Amino acid sequence: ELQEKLIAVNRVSKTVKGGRIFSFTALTVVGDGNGRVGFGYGKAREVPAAIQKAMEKARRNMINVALNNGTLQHPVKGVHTGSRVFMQPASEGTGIIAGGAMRAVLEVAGVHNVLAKAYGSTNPINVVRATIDGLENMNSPEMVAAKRGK
Amino acid sequence: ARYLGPKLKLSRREGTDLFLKSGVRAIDTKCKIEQAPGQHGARKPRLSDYGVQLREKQKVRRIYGVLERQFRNYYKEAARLKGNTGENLLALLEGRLDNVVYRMGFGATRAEARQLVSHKAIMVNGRVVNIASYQVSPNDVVSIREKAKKQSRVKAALELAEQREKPTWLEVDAGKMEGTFKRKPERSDLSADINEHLIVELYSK
Amino acid sequence: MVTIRLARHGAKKRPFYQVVVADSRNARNGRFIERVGFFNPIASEKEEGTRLDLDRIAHWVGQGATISDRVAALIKEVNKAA
Amino acid sequence: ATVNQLVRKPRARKVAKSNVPALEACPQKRGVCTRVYTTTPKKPNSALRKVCRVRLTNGFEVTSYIGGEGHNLQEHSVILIRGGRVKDLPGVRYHTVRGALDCSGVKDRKQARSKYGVKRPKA
Amino acid sequence: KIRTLQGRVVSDKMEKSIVVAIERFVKHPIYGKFIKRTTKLHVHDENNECGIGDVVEIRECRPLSKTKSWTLVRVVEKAV
Amino acid sequence: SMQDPIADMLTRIRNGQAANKAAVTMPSSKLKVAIANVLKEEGFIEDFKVEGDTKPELELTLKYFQGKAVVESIQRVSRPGLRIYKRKDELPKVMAGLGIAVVSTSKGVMTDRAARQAGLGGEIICYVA
RNA sequence: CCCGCAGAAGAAGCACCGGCUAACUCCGUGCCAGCAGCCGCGGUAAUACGGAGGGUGCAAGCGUUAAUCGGAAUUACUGGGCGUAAAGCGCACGCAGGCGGUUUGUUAAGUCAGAUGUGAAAUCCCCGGGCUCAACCUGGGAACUGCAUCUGAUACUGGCAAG
RNA sequence: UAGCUAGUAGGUGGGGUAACGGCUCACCUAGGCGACGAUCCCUAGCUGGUCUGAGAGGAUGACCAGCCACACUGGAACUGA
Repeated sequence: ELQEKLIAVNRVSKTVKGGRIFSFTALTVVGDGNGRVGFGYGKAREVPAAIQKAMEKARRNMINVALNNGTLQHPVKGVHTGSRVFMQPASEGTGIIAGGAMRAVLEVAGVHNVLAKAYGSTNPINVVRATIDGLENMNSPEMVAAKRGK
Repeated sequence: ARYLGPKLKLSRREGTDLFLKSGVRAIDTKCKIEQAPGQHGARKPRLSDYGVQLREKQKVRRIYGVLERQFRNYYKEAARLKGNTGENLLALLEGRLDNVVYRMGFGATRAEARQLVSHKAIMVNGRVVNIASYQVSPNDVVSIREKAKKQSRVKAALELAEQREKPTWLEVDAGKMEGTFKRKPERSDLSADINEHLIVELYSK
Repeated sequence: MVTIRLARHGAKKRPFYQVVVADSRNARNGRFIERVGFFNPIASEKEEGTRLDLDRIAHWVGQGATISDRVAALIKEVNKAA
Repeated sequence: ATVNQLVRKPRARKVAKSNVPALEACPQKRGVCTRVYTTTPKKPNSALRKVCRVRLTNGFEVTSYIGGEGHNLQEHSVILIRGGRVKDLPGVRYHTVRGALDCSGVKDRKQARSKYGVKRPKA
Repeated sequence: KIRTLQGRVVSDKMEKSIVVAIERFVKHPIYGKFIKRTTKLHVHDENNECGIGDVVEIRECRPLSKTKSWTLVRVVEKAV
Repeated sequence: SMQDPIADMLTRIRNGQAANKAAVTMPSSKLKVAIANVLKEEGFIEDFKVEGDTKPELELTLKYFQGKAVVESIQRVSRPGLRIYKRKDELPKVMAGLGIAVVSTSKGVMTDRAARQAGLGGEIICYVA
């Protein structure tokens, strides 16, 4: 099973020889609640095709997150194009205390106990890239022990 | 202040059945469930992220009949206790004397249960308590006063109570009409579809 | 002068008293030297209406601290109950 | 930004001034309502807005908006004003309270009544 | 032996009395840097036994004059 | 280096790791050797070796799990300009215990776990992770 | 406080419903009247203005104004920047100041550790207890993240000495 | 606001005080404070606390408790522990 959810959609335009034509972009995140998430960004002349193109973009480009138990291994930082996010693990029963694209990425990826904030520009494309980036760089004790000690 | 409006229209906005109109007639044959309760009932109810948190918080309140000030206080206390806040909150809601009288059968609806509690006709450990939000603890003894054991409504409420599922966490006697709060119900034996995490997200900002 | 007197606390019509060692010129429940027990007048079956911890009262009387009449009555009661 | 630079002169937290100066942190003030007129707003909106020029008890002379659907104010009447500006011509940041002193609740008003000073119709 | 602040003379021009600055290395409350703070302090030496730059121990005493409540204990470094 | 030779050594380590260098060198100090001991006993480097008598040189040997360096971050914490001292009950967990803090205790230079064990804090040299 | 007495009998409002923001239709009006926190709305509809009907939220209250912190990482210690967005002095030299390669020794100022004394009570927090419950009251505790003093440590910073 | 200060800073004696002390006086010395902000101007009772904030902080100091200061304004004493 893969959770789906749209983040945002807007109505980019382009000035043509005569008037000005229109498109739509949609940003979607896909995951399974077991530490895999991916985002997608499709453009189309109409919203539903933009959303679908986004969803197939998102079902490829799935990463692996090394979750702990529904929360994060350790506090993690992410940046992308002037968008800095901070996630840290929480206690059980603490929800997804997260913002916009933060909440959606953390949800579909299978996190339940996070404590997140986004600092720079909160443009969803960039905050979702920042969040995915932070999550994919997270270390669990297994690989850190593997890479250095026991 | 309670809520004194039409009971079913409150359930139809929430969609699901709320047990606040209880008896023989088995609603959707009472009156027109599953249209939100107004001139645009047929209109599509698709609603936002904040709308679903709001809808379930509203539904929990409508079940127990708690207003927003007490419900907020319940959340504060549950979020202060140790353990997950959502089941803390449901347990606080289910330890309410209003509710316990309902769930022990005697008391047809939680508003009739509250009608009983308020009217000096319930004893907790052998003395009259008429606060609906009174917290029952493990091993109180909730019982109808003798002066009100001859009341016909409590006797009638009892029969339509074993058709309702009887909670495990409390044990009641119908002959000598009297019960016993055994333990704080767990989330699991609270037979419901409450999604308490959207509630805790609602007040968490 | 040092007197052992009752400082009236609690709520309205539900008095609670702190047994306080104090300089007699202060306000009743103002600046004090030491708390030596408490007295709960409205406690009938309600348990522990009076704790005094009489070693400190003994110490302060041995230094010329006077007792109020109510504290003296409370000391008799605690001694008799013993 | 260097730690010496911050030790030597620390960060000055900028102070933001109130945009209702004449109140002076009083939630309302009493004014004298020297003149009433109907001024014209910014280029996008076309209407005549009921405004009065009012002298507060604290000496400020200031411009107030008589909101609502109707009017009774005059050239000396004593009114009460509260904060909140209108996207009107620069200088309007006060808002007469209808029903508070010499002002009256607007007539035949039946929704948002408490904001116009109109009392509940006996029905 | 009570506290014995240990400082360095900075002026010997009042007769029978010196001025002694004490360096303390304190952590800045907000910025967390360790700064240097000075405490100049009029001290009494009866015998004019001190010269500028000397490093001296002082102790606290009763007030000897207006702004003079410390007295000399030793000279630890008769630096010239 | 010119004023902070310990941020020099950490800068060399992370620059050589991002350069996929096998070994870095720097002029040695005895505290450089102390921190190098902490690292190579925590598995963050392979080895080191100080050669030279009038001009010793510390020869750190970097360590890659595959094509990725073992150290992700190594940041100087107490610097000349902020010295950082922690009491043993406020010693820092670096990446939730998955990375070390090397502290300077009055019983030598140890890791953060070792210090909070032996119940003594000290000056926080760096965070490795 | 308890008991009796009738009798549903004596006991609901206020804001909002374009987006942010839960909740929409019709009439009226026609860039007027008006609204507005922002975006903005109104020139025949206009879910945005007035009335209605409906709905939402809160409820003996509900809105508005003021004010403080938050959101604001928007003075950034934690936690920001300076090529072009605001921002490297026109350029040096230089005192104070800040910072300071390496190895010993010493000291023990910083630092760290232990102790002790103090850190009023109340408040806050935890576990209880009493008020029919709650608020409130209260018992015990913890906390008071500090200050001082003594004993110890000596990696690091400082001092002093020698390189 | 960059200099400020002649009981000004210190010292010897008198005196005074419950007490130490430029507290006062006579003489002597010529200092003292200041860029680690003196002086001057402005504002302000201080604290436990309160509010807000994840925190660090900000903002506050109503009630209650502790300390200060005042009692029409300005002087002054007396009496008295």
